[PDB]
Amino acid sequence: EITRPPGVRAHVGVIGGSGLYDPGIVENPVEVKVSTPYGNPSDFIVVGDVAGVKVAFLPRHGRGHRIPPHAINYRANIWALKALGVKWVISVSAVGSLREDYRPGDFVVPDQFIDMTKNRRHYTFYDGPVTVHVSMADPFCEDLRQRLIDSGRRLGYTVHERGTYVCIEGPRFSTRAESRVWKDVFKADIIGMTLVPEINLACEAQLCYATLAMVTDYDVWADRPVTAEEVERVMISNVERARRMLYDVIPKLAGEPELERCSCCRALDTAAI
Amino acid sequence: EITRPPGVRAHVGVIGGSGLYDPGIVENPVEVKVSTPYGNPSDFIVVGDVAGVKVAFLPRHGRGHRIPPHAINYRANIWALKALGVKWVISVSAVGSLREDYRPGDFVVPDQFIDMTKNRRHYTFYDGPVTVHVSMADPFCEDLRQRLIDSGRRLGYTVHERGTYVCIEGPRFSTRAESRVWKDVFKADIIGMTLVPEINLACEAQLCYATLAMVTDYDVWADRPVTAEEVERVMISNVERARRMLYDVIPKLAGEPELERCSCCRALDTAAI
Amino acid sequence: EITRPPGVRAHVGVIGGSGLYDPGIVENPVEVKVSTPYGNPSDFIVVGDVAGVKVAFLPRHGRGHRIPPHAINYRANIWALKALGVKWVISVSAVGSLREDYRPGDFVVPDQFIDMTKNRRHYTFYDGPVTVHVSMADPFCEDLRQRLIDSGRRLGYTVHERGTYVCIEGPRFSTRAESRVWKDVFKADIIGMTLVPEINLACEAQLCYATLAMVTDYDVWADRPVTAEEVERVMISNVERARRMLYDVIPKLAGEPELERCSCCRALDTAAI
Ligand SMILES: CSC[C@H]1O[C@@H](n2cnc3c(N)ncnc32)[C@H](O)[C@@H]1O
Ligand SMILES: CSC[C@H]1O[C@@H](n2cnc3c(N)ncnc32)[C@H](O)[C@@H]1O
Ligand SMILES: CSC[C@H]1O[C@@H](n2cnc3c(N)ncnc32)[C@H](O)[C@@H]1O
Repeated sequence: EITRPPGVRAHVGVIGGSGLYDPGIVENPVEVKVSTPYGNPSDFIVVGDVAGVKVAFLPRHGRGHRIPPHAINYRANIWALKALGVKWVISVSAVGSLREDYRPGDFVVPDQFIDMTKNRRHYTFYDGPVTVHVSMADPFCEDLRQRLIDSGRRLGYTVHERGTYVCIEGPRFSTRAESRVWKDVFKADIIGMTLVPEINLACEAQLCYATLAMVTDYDVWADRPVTAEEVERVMISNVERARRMLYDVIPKLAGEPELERCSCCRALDTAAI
Repeated sequence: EITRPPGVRAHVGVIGGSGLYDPGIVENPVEVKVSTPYGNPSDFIVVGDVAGVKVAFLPRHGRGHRIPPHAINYRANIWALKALGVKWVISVSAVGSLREDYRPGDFVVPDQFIDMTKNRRHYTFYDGPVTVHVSMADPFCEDLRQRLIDSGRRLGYTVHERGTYVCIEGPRFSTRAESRVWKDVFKADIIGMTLVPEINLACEAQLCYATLAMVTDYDVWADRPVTAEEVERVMISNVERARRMLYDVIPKLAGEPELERCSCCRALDTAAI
Repeated sequence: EITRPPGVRAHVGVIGGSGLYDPGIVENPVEVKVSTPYGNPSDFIVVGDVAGVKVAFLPRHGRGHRIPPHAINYRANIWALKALGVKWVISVSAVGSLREDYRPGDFVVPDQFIDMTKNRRHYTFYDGPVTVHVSMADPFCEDLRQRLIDSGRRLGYTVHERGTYVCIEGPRFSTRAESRVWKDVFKADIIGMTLVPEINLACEAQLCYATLAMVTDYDVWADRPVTAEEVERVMISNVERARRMLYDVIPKLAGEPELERCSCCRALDTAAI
């Protein structure tokens, strides 16, 4: 509703995860405060231009990685992006791998998820009196997924074209027994802590949201179990590749998502009672 | 404790789910306010007669479906019914099916459940100093289950005589990856959002509680994934069949549940320390 | 920070579970109040001597079993023990068995866990601005596990040397359908309600924590499902065996945990960003 400075708008949102605290990519950056009914977003939103397209960047953990996954104000974050007018949201995330062939340094563009969080407090914007139950059979925006895959291929990076993300609560990493369940029983491919309820809220807000995930580790399955320092080090080492992909894809997002390839773009039509 | 009007009592409770906001079935209806230590129940409770048996009706979502599953005051709802003196509780619910032969329009009388909720805040009435751990191996009241099955058969409707209900958090529906876990890994039969913690609280209150579920959809497994509008439309289309079953069964509930076929009727005897 | 009386310190902590409300074991007991940023621990901590080693005893449920698993102030409990200077923490717990050969009366020293809680509110001490993600691949302290096993063997008791503990929310026990998932799908060995987030917090506080579990029941798999009264009766019947093990092991804990056999002893080195 109210922004400071007033009148700011953007077309593409980028939510940065681990290792991605500054835009890097935007020209003419302005830091913006956006009012939300839920209090503060993770940080200021930075708005600027990438080759003529207006981009809003939000670090989900805040500058300096001040906010762990369970403490993020997901409602405020998504409300703020919607309020600026964005239609496309690219999430950049660090994930662990549960399979040998999804190697550290590879990108993954997931197509499914399993929610094993428990402590996120709000999993929706809609608490009544209008009851909303969005369909999320195909939870990610296909239009954006396909563009991410294409960019990665063009630039010569390895991009796995599907994957099931298991979202765990944290902040601790999984035990060996848990990780065996995720891998062998649920047949998940990658694991992270931040996707839910971010994706749920993006869908309810009728945004075209997709995740560009970077594999940073093999969970508990290597000679060395994952540590936080390893994840951070691998993301910071590879952030330049993520930046190059963003520069490639963002100018192609000048238009609007195709309705037929955006499962959530009209989510509320059939979902509200 | 206090009711307005004062002195109202009932013997059978009916909790209405999706599509069932008005009693329809009761004669001489009075709307009743029942004090609870937990604040407001979902709506007024309507008390009236069905062939000489006093019935209390509560729409779990409120009139007009104002309250989504995660926001329902389950403690207030069950406390209010207990306070009016009910011994039997029939829950009417919309569920999805995870198997081909449980078809939209069929009734199911489940015998088991798996709780995959996360955000319901209170899963018990007992927070100390008396610690209560009720056994729920067989969570539904067999006496009532059998009467529901019998009524359905007599009226010529399809009633599946068992089923495992997986209760998910919502309000979003399942992803395809989640639904595969519910179906193929957990081997659940039907899926819904409202059973837990309603059933837990009913058991702790020593009520004979059973669910009459109506299949409204096949989850994510049909050419079209479930939508909220579909569920509502199917329930409203079939509400008359649910009403006929209630009219048949309620007069047979004039007495008391048989202790040997009511797992929760003396739950507190062995459960409290 | 502040204790009353002032200046009290201890080297070994014992957290008592079901049936273990009084130390029994300590000489020269003093009841101590320990300030925490999270309010009251479950009860006074009792500090005393066992053969020259200072021991702090805390009943997790409080004296008289006043606090159910979901209502325990886990943060306060672990903070209070850390504040007194303890390096070793022995947890004594009642568990159910999901396998025929883990029989009521047997001890188990688990090596893994699966967290299926949902309502514990805080799963960490670290909510920002320093983000902490501890590795818990091997969640228990091996040094202490091995000493517990050794003591049990020396005293002639049956001690199972490994096991996966599934932690459920409660306070109700599992349905038959849930218990089949824990046993047949997750391949867990034992089940309880109190391990999480106690273990998570112990690890973050860099303590050497292990569980000595006593099997009290076979969950839903016997002619009689578990009841709370059965669990309490079996623990109180066997508490003397648990006491004998504590007297044997505590004097051997005069020193410090071996770093190479204490996965959490330097947890924060790699975990904090
Ligand atoms: C900076 S370390 C913490 C971050 O690592 C991400 N992540 C990376 N690898 C894993 C893993 N194996 N399991 C869970 N989350 C992980 C999570 O989303 C979290 O925000
Ligand atoms: C009116 S649409 C929402 C309701 O649908 C019910 N329900 C119907 N089908 C499903 C399904 N496939 N998954 C989950 N809940 C469902 C839930 O209990 C919820 O209150
Ligand atoms: C005194 S009865 C309740 C206690 O029993 C323990 N427990 C014993 N058997 C089981 C079981 N089968 N399932 C869950 N918890 C159990 C739990 O940790 C809880 O604190």
